[PDB]
Amino acid sequence: PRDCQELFQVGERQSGLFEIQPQGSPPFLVNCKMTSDGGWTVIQRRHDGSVDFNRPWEAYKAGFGDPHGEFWLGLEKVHSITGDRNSRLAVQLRDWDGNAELLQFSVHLGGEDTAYSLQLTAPVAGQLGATTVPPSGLSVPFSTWDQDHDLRRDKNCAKSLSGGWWFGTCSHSNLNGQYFRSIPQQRQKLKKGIFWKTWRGRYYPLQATTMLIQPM
Ligand SMILES: CCCCCCCCCCCCCCCC(=O)O
Repeated sequence: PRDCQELFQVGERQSGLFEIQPQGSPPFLVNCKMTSDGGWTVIQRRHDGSVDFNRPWEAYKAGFGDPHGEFWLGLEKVHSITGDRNSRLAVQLRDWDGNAELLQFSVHLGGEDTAYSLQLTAPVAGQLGATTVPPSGLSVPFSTWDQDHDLRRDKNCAKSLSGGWWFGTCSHSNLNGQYFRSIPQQRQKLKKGIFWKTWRGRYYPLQATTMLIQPM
């Protein structure tokens, strides 16, 4: 099977770890979530701060963490699953009162020659808060502290925050920031946290996150 949806299509019902082999890729073990709307590959999961997410480009490219716990699957693995296909990206957020927020967006994902850019249509960029986007859409590269794409020579978004992310601004979201259980001395620490601005605010540290992908 090339991905979790293929595993779903052959009849696999259980969520857990399964071997897949995308076109052109070696085989590798992924976390599949089997739902009534098909098979989803889990590409990121955070829930307790046990895994360090402040890593460089090569780690975000290859993947890191605990497949039975918190992890980042790895951009090269994710792009091997998506290829050039239109894909559903599910973003799941949990706050410290147990509320969950479930978002889904249609995306394309470029390969490493695009710095693994998230390619959004203008309506999808609008869903994310962008107001003036041309029909050609928006491309946002991935950035880490050692490979940051902020054009301002004065600035480095990943270094000023924490982790690796599609920093379209430095103020929209970062689900790969530093895990916090409480309010740090200043918004100076929470600035480097796990946030999604339009749900709980720029400096609310989220309790748990999951990101999932389903090509087509
Ligand atoms: C598309 C799925 C979401 C996950 C990745 C989102 C990364 C950011 C890309 C969206 C750019 C929107 C810019 C809004 C700017 C802002 O409010 O600061």
